[PDB]
Amino acid sequence: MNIMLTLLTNVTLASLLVLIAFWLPQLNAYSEKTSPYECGFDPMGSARLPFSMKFFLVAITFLLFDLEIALLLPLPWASQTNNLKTMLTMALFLLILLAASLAYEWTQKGLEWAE
Amino acid sequence: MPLVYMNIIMAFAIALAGLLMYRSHLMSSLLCLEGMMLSLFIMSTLIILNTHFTLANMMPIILLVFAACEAALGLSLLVMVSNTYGTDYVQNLNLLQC
Amino acid sequence: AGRIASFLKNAWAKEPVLVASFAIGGLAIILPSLSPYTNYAIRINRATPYNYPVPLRDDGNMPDVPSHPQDPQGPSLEWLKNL
Amino acid sequence: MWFEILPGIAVMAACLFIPGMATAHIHKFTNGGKEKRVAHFSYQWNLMERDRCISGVNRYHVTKGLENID
Amino acid sequence: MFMINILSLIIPILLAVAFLTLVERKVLGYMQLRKGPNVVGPYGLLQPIADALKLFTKEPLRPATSSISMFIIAPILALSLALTMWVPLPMPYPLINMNLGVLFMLAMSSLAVYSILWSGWASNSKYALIGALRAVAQTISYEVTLAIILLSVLLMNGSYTLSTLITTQEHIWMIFTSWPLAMMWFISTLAETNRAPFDLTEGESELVSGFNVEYAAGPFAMFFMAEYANIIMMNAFTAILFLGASHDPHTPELYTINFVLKTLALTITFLWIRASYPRFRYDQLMHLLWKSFLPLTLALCMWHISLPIMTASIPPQS
Amino acid sequence: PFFDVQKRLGLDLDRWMTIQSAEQPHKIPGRCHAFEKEWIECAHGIGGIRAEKECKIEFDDFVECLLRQKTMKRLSAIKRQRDKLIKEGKYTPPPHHLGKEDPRP
Amino acid sequence: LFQAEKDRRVLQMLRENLEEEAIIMKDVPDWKVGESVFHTTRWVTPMMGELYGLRTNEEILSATYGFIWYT
Amino acid sequence: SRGEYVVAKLDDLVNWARRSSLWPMTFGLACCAVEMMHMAAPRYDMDRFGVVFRASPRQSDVMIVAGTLTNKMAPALRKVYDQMPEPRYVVSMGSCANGGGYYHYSYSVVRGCDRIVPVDIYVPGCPPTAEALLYGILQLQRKIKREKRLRIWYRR
Amino acid sequence: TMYIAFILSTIFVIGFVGFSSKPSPIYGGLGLIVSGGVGCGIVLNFGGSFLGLMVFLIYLGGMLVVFGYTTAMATEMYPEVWVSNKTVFGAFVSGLMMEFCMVYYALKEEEVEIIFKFNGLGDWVIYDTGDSGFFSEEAMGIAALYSYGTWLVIVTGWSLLIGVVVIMEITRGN
Ligand SMILES: COC1=C(OC)C(=O)C(C/C=C(\C)CC/C=C(\C)CC/C=C(\C)CC/C=C(\C)CC/C=C(\C)CC/C=C(\C)CC/C=C(\C)CC/C=C(/C)CC/C=C(\C)CCC=C(C)C)=C(C)C1=O
Ligand SMILES: CCCCCCCCCCCCCCCCCC(=O)OC[C@H](COP(=O)([O-])OCC[N+](C)(C)C)OC(=O)CCCCCCCCCCCCCCCCC
Ligand SMILES: CCCCCCCCCCCCCCCCCC(=O)OC[C@H](COP(=O)([O-])OCC[N+](C)(C)C)OC(=O)CCCCCCCCCCCCCCCCC
Ligand SMILES: CCCCCCCCCCCCCCCCCC(=O)OC[C@H](COP(=O)([O-])OCC[N+](C)(C)C)OC(=O)CCCCCCCCCCCCCCCCC
Ligand SMILES: CCCCCCCCCCCCCCCCC[C@@H](O)O[C@H](CO[C@H](O)CCCCCCCCCCCCCCC)COP(=O)(O)OCC[N+](C)(C)C
Ligand SMILES: CCCCCCCC/C=C/CCCCCCCC(=O)OC[C@H](COP(=O)(O)OCCN)OC(=O)CCCCCCC/C=C/CCCCCCCC
Ligand code: SF4
Repeated sequence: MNIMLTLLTNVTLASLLVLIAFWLPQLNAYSEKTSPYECGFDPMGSARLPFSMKFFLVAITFLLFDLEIALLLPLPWASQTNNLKTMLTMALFLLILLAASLAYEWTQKGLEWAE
Repeated sequence: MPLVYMNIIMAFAIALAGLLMYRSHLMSSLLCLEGMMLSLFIMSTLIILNTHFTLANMMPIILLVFAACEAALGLSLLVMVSNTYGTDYVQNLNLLQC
Repeated sequence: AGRIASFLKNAWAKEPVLVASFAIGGLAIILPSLSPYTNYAIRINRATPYNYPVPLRDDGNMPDVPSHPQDPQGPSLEWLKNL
Repeated sequence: MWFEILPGIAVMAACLFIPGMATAHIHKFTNGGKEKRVAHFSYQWNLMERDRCISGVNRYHVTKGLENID
Repeated sequence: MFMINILSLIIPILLAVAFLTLVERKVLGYMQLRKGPNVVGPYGLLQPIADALKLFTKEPLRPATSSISMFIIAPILALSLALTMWVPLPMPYPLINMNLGVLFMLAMSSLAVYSILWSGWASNSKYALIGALRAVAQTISYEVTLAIILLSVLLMNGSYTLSTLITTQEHIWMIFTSWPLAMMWFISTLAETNRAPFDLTEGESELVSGFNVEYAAGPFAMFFMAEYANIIMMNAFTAILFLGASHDPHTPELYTINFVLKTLALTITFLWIRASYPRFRYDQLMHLLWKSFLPLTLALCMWHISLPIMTASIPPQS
Repeated sequence: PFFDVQKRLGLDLDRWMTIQSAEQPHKIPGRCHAFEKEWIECAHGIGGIRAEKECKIEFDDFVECLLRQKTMKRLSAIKRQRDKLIKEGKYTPPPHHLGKEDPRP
Repeated sequence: LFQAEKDRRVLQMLRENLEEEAIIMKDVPDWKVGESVFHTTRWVTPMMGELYGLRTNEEILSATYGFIWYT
Repeated sequence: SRGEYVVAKLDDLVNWARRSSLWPMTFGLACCAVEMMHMAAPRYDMDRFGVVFRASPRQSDVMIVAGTLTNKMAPALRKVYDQMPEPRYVVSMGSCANGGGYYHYSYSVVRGCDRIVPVDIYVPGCPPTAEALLYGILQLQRKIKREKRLRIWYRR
Repeated sequence: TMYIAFILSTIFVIGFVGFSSKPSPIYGGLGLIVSGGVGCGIVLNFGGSFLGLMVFLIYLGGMLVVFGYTTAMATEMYPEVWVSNKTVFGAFVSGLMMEFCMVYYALKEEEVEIIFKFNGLGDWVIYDTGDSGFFSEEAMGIAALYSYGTWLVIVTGWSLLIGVVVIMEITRGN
């Protein structure tokens, strides 16, 4: 409830700022002013053409490692268990497998951007 | 059954019908595939939290993990297809016939 | 042994970050099995009363079960008190 | 010299004082001059509900004691 | 009364953001042997007010090629999340006391990433697209490292509650306990807030103003306010997490003064770093986190899992 | 098809997680622990066919605890009748239901 | 102590709900007041609908969401 | 009158902010842009007055045309000027921008940027000293101070 | 009652209708992010704060990669939005109409679908009266992944490592 009210307040303040920005000043618009910016000359192509991503593999590895950290996040509560040895073994197992993934990709050149 | 479960199952059905009806892009179908697992996550956690099945609370996390593995696999296949054909269109995957 | 020393000296001159990472990880894996306080941590976790201690129905043959909390019978946390 | 930076830092610090002090004052104002009750668990919430029920004014912070039991 | 509290949290933060702009200009001026603003008001105290009035009385234009809906939403999202990040911070009493106050911070930061991406894409220009994709790579690297570092340090705490952080740091400092994680955390916060040497989303030298190149007047000021609010909020989080102030329940103003002083020290350190260092290359930023921080971060995570167990110092759950 | 390696080797790989009447952390009970226990004990050792024929009462109680369909039907019927009676002014809620009472601590 | 208070409060709300149900469902042709939906005679913990059903929205909301919304 | 007084105070507030927050676009063409760097330098710190260089024309209020404008560059100068949102001002610095300069009688040079854009201030010199450019900036600020947009509108 | 869970579920379905009408991967990701946040809200109301924040964070991270990939792999000259295309707008309107029809029928009467039977009553009604004490059941059950669930950790970690190997192998080429 309080968090919903806080989010509503923040969104309303930002929207009011946008509304004041777009309605208070004097406006003069013409085709030359609203043209896209490319340092004084016209753009040759379109900004919607495909843009090669040289780190496409690091992105996939990021997805996998992000869910690894999702697995790792509940560790502070896992430390209150009576099975401390089993908990410690499995935590270190997950971290060692994450390290193994990083080592494999690093040695197999997955961290190098495409040329 | 509450109406919340009805809405979650309806969202799953919508995301399933989205996947089965391709338009042109393979990425849009992958996004439909990711929505299905999100609805599965929400439905599973609603069922588990209501029933106080304490030991089943870890199941949605494993569900998310294998959703990530599927998304990674699909993105890898998408980059290979795009390298071969110039676009992620599904019309180019027509070399093999039934 | 000489090859090991040469490899370690080369790594410490080229990849000190990796040398430190492996040293810290190796110590983290090994030290808990040698520490005498792991059992103390387990005992401290077992000694936390998260839920209610439901009493037992006295059959008259339970000499090790206290009749009152302040009776001498029952677990003692005097070890944890001076720790 | 360098001490001409201080008035801006002073204004920024004065601005950062307002949120915390205001939250503390409003917490004490709406909880009878005491700290706002922290209820991180169902046990603490149930204690707050019982305090509301026994107060007789539908406010948990109105605390009752021996003069109320007898 | 809660609405009054929300206003008391919002408005002072915006004022602090304006005077942080002034303070940064003057600090950089004195580190560069200049003076900075001292003409507009007494010691340049009215400079932020003049700039804000000018920006909100200037004309905002929508580019002919832009997607107008996400062109407008992006500054709204940025500023709203910048103001939202402050609600769980204990100073010493949070506005909203959350059981998981740290995961809320992580989630809201990850959401606040998308304002840059959507403003860059909706602008429909090449420089904006380049800035957006630089943001993508930066978020990849800093996000993974930040999550692991937070996990370790909060593992020394016992839970994800920032008031519990205060109680933990009652006696000494988490920076004395875990200074290596403190260093990597500071660098990661720089990368997260897009501050020099990691100001790659808006890199003036390579890109002409980066992702907000097409933004003018009010909508640009919203991005500026959001960035500076994020800077202050991250420094406040760092101060709470590593430099724990003493708390007296009957006089909470002492904790507030200590917290504000530590936050200002960290923010001025951010400005100092910006004055001192060159700019990275975003591929080198990605290689820094993954090939240097991530191995040490994983090793320290293992160490800080094992250390409470091997020494019988596991923190209480509540 | 099913190779019961767990039963053969005495292992426990997922049988802990199969049911909610099993051992739970901190002895937290399930919502329908008693119903599930009764149904499992009834259906133990008689096979699927006889278990479905004969433990139907226990299973019906278990499903009722799980989904609460009959209870929601009764609650909805009572709510509809009360609303219909209030519409014509034939029913007056008591003060303890209108919020003019002091409950127990 | 809180266990005893909880038992007394729950039983009192159940009895009050039963009395109100008897008053309301008096003309319904096939309706027995207080009928259980379970075959077994074992005590079954009430859900929030059975307790805070014929009560004000304020009490309903406090019982169902007060803890979760309290921050 | 009350409305006259209110609009006078309002445009005084609006003119004060614009004159006190000037954001030139980083746009230098020739040797005159070195004197602009020296105006930015510690000796005549321009940031002290509230004058800050911005790279994007969308976030710029002043264009300091500092250097020789050629026929191959005039379209780009006009383009960035147009992409500057209003209100916007132009300061033409040095002989080459004011008129032709040393290159007046040339096939490749525009004889003054005022053939391309509306110029508000003309700073003479080859190159004008940093103090001369600073004087021109302050003169621009005083020119902004005399604007009465709301006062014209009220009587309009 | 306040019907907060029902309103959030409706917004969840709306976001699904959006990204399943499939305008273009940018707006598909936008709709998926909205649905993830709204589902986080739904499960926060039902009790699971960790699960809600975790799914929200995971989908925020996942959609960040999808933006970079659709910029590179799945972009065209004029990206399609919901009103830009006749097919996309038709599917979006069909989904919204279906959701509205089912919501109205459920609110007006106890709607039994051709698949499942649904009762129109309180999500607050379906809740449980009992409470825990001085710990979170969800947190303890999730933390039981390391004490219990040793097998799950093993299979999950093996799957993640093999996933790294697989993504490296698929994109090898040659
Ligand atoms: C083209 O070749 C050339 C080059 O090669 C490129 C060159 O190098 C050079 C030489 C030039 C250089 C070398 C320059 C290089 C220098 C640097 C890189 C460093 C210089 C410093 C900077 C660039 C920093 C720039 C920073 C800027 C511009 C920030 C300024 C912007 C702002 C201040 C706006 C944002 C702030 C805002 C919007 C404040 C908003 C605040 C609020 C809204 C708060 C108010 C809230 C409320 C609710 C109001 C209500 C409040 C109330 C009521 C409280 C009051 C109550 C009381 C009781 C008082 C030259 C000449 C050249 O030619
Ligand atoms: C700091 C962050 C928040 C910022 C909020 C706003 C800050 C600024 C507050 C003072 C503004 C003063 C008025 C400036 C208006 C723009 C000037 C302009 O366009 O002039 C040219 C135009 C000239 O009009 P014209 O008719 O002569 O021109 C015709 C067009 N041409 C130019 C082609 C010939 O001025 C006007 O149109 C005057 C309109 C009325 C001005 C007064 C109304 C606004 C009063 C503001 C009071 C404060 C509360 C409301 C505002 C929002 C804040 C809550
Ligand atoms: C009256 C307001 C009307 C409008 C409301 C709009 C809400 C929009 C978002 C819906 C989802 C979030 C709210 C769910 C309902 C409340 C949940 C609740 O009770 O939480 C308590 C919990 C309490 O925290 P806890 O985890 O400590 O709870 C356990 C402790 N007890 C039980 C004692 C409280 O709050 C949280 O955990 C905070 C989580 C917030 C998650 C927000 C996710 C969505 C973010 C969307 C950002 C949009 C930015 C703006 C974009 C604008 C673009 C133009
Ligand atoms: C390899 C080197 C590792 C170094 C690790 C430590 C780095 C420390 C970085 C500090 C940055 C501080 C920035 C903000 C400044 C705020 C100033 C301020 O208000 O100060 C007053 C504040 C007082 O306000 P306070 O209340 O916050 O301080 C006490 C806080 N409690 C007790 C709650 C933890 O600090 C002090 O006056 C004392 C500071 C130290 C407190 C910790 C206990 C004493 C430890 C002594 C041994 C130190 C050994 C190491 C020393 C040498 C290290 C190289
Ligand atoms: C950030 C949030 C802002 C939100 C909006 C609120 C705005 C708050 C109001 C800010 C007011 C700022 C006042 C500025 C004081 C001007 C300082 C003084 O120097 O100005 C003089 C006078 O300036 C103008 O004549 C008046 C400007 C200020 C008066 C504005 C009107 C009154 C402000 C109140 C708002 C208007 C409402 C009135 C009723 C409708 C001219 O000096 P100047 O030549 O430059 O200095 C040159 C430097 N030298 C001296 C070294 C050479
Ligand atoms: C746990 C890993 C074993 C899993 C095997 C799965 C099937 C095989 C698929 C590969 C997965 C693992 C690949 C990791 C090694 C591959 C990378 C490699 O070949 O080199 C490793 C590389 C060596 O460097 P160079 O080869 O010389 O290259 C530098 C040239 N200048 O560094 C390494 O050795 C890192 C190896 C993994 C790091 C973690 C080490 C694990 C040790 C802890 C014991 C693990 C036991 C698990 C139970 C844990 C109980 C607490
Ligand atoms: S006016 Fe003189 S100093 Fe300036 S650009 Fe021309 S030749 Fe160079």
